[PDB]
Amino acid sequence: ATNHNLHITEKLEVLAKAYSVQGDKWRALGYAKAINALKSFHKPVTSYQEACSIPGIGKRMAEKIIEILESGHLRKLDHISESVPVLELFSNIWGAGTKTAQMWYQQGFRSLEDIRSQASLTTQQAIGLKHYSDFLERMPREEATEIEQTVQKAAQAFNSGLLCVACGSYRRGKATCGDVDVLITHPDGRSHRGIFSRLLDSLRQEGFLTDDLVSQEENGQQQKYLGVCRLPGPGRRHRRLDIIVVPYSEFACALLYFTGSAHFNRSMRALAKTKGMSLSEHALSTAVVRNTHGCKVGPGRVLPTPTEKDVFRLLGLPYREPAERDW
DNA sequence: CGGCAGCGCAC
DNA sequence: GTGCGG
DNA sequence: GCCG
Ligand SMILES: C[As](C)(=O)[O-]
Ligand SMILES: [Cl-]
Ligand code: NA
Ligand code: NA
Ligand code: NA
Repeated sequence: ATNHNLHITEKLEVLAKAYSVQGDKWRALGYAKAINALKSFHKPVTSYQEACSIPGIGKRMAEKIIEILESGHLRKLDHISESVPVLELFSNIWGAGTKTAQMWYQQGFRSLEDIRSQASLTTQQAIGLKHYSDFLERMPREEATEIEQTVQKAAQAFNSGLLCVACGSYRRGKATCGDVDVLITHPDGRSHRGIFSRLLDSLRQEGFLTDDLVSQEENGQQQKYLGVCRLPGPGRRHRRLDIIVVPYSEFACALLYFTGSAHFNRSMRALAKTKGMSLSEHALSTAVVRNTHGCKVGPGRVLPTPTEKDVFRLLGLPYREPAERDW
């Protein structure tokens, strides 16, 4: 759906990113929601009244929208800190957010070279830095597919009945992907256990995993690995690879969560809430039990969901294909 | 105004 | 406990 | 930033 408000959304995106790299996460979020509404409007917004009719756009946002529409410029951009470009440069490093970016800037650092030379780095950030270029580029989905295949092959060597699926933008059908999330489980509900570790050993021993960002993360019965891989062959770049092993009873919700997008997941939690339910990568549950003070005193009951559609059904929603989950 | 999810990790 | 990314 |  062509954007009939590009000259607007463009300027709005610049201001958004600026708030984002400076810590104003919520304000940046608000902008993002309005920016999406605009991109997909059935016509170029021509009035402040029209703008306000679109959910996600309030008085403040309409003000700016109409200013750009009529004047062609956004005065606020003219007051955006000189630091923004550098804060964005530094935050492009995996492991460094706004606080770290700000710290570096205040220490006089300006280039990725200053960072490499005089900045204190965490293990993750150091890895993020030497793979700056590689990590900044989105890979063709074909490469994501080879990466998924590499993991699945090494995994089925331990148990042929294991189920492996690449999620993220890749599962949403995007031509290119920023990383790869391989979700693994087993239909028998139990044989996924004792797979995670030896799967990582195997992949390391075959030279596929080049660096670890988080070797192991335990979230309930989910085991997650955040790392870096590089397919065999010359000319291959290093890529962000995540591996998640979950028990079959949480497969659908894990699938839903890791497929995203982040905006989709957020809209689904909001909906679940209105129905008195909660949604996580673990399950769809009835809302938690809380005392008079309004505080969790007892967990909700998990509502079984064998497949993704079971999740939509219980939320009273029509199923949406992965391809239609950008928002 | 408070909520916009909750999480586990490195540090 | 904070920063960060999923 | 927006929403209720
Ligand atoms: C427009 As209102 C009720 O969010 O202040
Ligand atoms: Cl499913
Ligand atoms: Na970053
Ligand atoms: Na506020
Ligand atoms: Na977060």
